[PDB]
Amino acid sequence: AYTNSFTRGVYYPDKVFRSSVLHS
Amino acid sequence: FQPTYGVGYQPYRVVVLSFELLHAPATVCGPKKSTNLVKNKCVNFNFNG
Repeated sequence: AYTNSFTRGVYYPDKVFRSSVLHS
Repeated sequence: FQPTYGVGYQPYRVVVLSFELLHAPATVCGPKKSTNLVKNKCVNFNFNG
């Protein structure tokens, strides 16, 4: 059986605080 | 390994120290003496290196 994951399985990429920014 | 072996064939003990300079909280430091913390002035600082 199956389902669509939608927009999940994202984790914080590194242990640095950031705010009010778009990071690639 | 035998005591008669040449300088290239003799055993050597080896250690590799693998450092992790991660952006995480540090837990292994060199012997550096800490100070009191100064605020609102311009200062030189050293936080965990």
